[PDB]
Amino acid sequence: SVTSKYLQSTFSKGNTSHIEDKRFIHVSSRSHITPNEILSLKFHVSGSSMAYSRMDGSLTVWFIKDASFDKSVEVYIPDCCGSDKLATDLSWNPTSLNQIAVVSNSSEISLLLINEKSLTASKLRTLSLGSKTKVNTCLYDPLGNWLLAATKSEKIYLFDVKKDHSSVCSLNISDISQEDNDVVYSLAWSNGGSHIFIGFKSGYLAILKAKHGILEVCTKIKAHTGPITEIKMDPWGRNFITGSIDGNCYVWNMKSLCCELIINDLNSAVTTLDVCHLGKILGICTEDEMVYFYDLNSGNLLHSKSLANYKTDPVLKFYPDKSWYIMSGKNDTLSNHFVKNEKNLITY
Amino acid sequence: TRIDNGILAHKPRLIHKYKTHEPFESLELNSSYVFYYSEWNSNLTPFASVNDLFENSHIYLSIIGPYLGRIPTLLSKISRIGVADIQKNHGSESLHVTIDKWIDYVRKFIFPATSLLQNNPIATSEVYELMKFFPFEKRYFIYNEMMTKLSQDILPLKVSFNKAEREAKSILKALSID
Amino acid sequence: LVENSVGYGQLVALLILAYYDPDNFSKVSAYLKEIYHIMGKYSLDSIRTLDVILNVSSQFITEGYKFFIALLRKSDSWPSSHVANNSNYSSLNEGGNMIAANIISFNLSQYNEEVDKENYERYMDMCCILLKNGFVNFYSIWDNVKPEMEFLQEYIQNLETELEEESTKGVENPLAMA
Amino acid sequence: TFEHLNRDTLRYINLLKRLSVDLAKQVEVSDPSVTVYEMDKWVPSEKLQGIL
Amino acid sequence: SPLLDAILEIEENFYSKIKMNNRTRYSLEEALNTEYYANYDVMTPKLP
Amino acid sequence: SDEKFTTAKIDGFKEFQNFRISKEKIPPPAFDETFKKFTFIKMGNKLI
Repeated sequence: SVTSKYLQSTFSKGNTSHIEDKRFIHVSSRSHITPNEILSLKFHVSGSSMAYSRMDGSLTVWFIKDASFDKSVEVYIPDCCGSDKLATDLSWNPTSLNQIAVVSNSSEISLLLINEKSLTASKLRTLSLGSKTKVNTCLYDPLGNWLLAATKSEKIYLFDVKKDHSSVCSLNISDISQEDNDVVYSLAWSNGGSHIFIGFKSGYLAILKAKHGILEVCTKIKAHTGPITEIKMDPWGRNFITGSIDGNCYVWNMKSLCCELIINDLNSAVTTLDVCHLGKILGICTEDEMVYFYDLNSGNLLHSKSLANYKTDPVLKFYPDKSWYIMSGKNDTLSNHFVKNEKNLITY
Repeated sequence: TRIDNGILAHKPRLIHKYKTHEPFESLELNSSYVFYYSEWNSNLTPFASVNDLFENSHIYLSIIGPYLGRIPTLLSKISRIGVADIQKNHGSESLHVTIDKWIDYVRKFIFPATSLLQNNPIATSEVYELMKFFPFEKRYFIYNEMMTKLSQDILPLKVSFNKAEREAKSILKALSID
Repeated sequence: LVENSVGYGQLVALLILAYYDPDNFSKVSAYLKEIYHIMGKYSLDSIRTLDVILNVSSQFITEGYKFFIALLRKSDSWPSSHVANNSNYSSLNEGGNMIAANIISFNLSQYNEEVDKENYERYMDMCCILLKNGFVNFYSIWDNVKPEMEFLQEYIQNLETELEEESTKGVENPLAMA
Repeated sequence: TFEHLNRDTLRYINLLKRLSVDLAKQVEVSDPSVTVYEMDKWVPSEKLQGIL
Repeated sequence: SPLLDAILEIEENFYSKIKMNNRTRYSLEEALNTEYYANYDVMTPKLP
Repeated sequence: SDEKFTTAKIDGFKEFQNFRISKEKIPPPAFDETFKKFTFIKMGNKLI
């Protein structure tokens, strides 16, 4: 019951700060409009940086140095990756401390090294592929050993990041799916780059081996009856969580690959999910503008809330180095959460 | 991973091991609990061949009865064993023998169990992924027998069927365009 | 216990020592000789002293079970010429040490006060350990614990009827009723 | 003499596991593969062990 | 009365010595690692 | 336990007068190791 009180305190009068971004001051001036979006938001591994990209085209990055974003510098940058094209996915390159990979639904993958002394985001390199190929998702092996780039259909590329991003291998999606017109919806890496977990739209789930740089199909299981939205992994490495649009959220055992626990209070589709860095609490953002916080070990609801028709598409992410979580606010504005006197659950 | 003096540094996570009286292992947020009597599995020998699985099913599963459904994972494990055993000899001439034998097995031990589940689709998906290999005549035989003779004349199955039926009617009275 | 206080005092204190000794495993024989010397000096009984050993042993059973079982294995309160089997259908009721069976079947039926409700778990676990190394045969314990077979069958018939009725008839869950 | 010998024996046995005092347990592991550490299998360096 | 008083004072000194040893060791082993966060509850003796 | 043993002795140790030592000869159980048969009706029911 300690975790329930902790979450309640994290939802209190204080212990909360508004992330002061461009959209925040925009709403402050125009309220005291059509909300663009938040395409994606992804931390650095060491828990001391953050990056995200709205629909306008501008990607913000913060260098966390304070709790309530007091002394946190902010490198705002205009619509990068072209003037017409906007960013859709980014990976933070766990190898170094500054590099970033960004994709813009085009045939060009941009590698930019963000600098903190100035506000200059200088394009370091651009990678290109076949002219028709339209990739939109990039990923980094959590050890910084492989890079993955995926299309909505009929292309999957793996580069070796060590040897100057030499194109290592590729694969046609129709060889992985073997169904009628499947479109990969979400990808994820295993803890320590050894396997790639892919969730198609027709419902299937595939596990590809990427040991020595040669992709191969290990297995395919008919997990869900609708498109798979998100795929997350437990940090301890014992189970991986699958959330779908048919209203189900399962947790699969890693050693044996069989369903072990099911979330049953759900009655709506899932838009995203996330699990804390301690592998203890599981946050589900359903489609009825509502968030839930479940317990991983037992599987019973321990906290609920209600978005109340503010920023229809929400986002949730748990810090990789503290028990804090960034959650969307009212009008596409981010809202930090903390307790200001508890860095981790154990200290509580 | 942590950034010290402006350089990355990796470390492993540290956990400790406690011994308790609860049988199922767990990991409560910093430390792992285990059953103390660590040689409880000394008197038992695992299976070596599917034939032994039959021979010992006839003892343990005939006791657990229709309550096998209380543990879904066993359904999945046995069904995947069946699928792999049928796939192993797709070429050979004796495939119909193994098909008949697994038909009898699924009729007598697994299907009554899967009739007991509670809002757990994936387990039934697995059992049907095994069932897909039979002639459809046999699937209709099993389904109809389960409907007519085993819903009645068996208590926990009857309870589960009546609960499901009442719940289905309750939902059916409340279907709307809204 | 209150009849020869000094006596039991020594014994039970000694017992604690054995569980707090790092080399306790290689000094079994010295402990048995000490306990016999004491039981001789102040004329303790055999029954009550077996009970005193069982209690403060069950208190440490978790992580003491190795030394505990070695101790009982070398003491002359161990049935050596008619050891029970407990792993063979034809011998679930032959052999054992019937005095230990009496004391155990007794201590397992005291769940009325408030203090024993928190130690029943450890005591049952110690008996379950003893009940597979052949110290006592199973049926000698089964036939003599509290709930008689007739009261069990009555509770079973009640549960059967209540379940069958609540299944077939069913019950209306009040949502806004009354 | 026998009484002294009995009392000294209890102190010595008590003074082993029950009242023992042990090392700090600072931990650093060379193999990158080890991603989780038991924290009880930590031992002191072989050079220090000989001195102890 | 005074007999029990003295004996309990002595037992208090005993357990105080034990707890002081364990607490100092745990504080050091905790401040010497990244994310140890030792468990102060359990105190059962263990061989060094 | 001492209180329970005292109150048990009070009644004259009658609680140990009844013990019910079993004297049967236990035979090895028999397990049905056969599967049921299938009727002539290939499909489910006569009509189909």
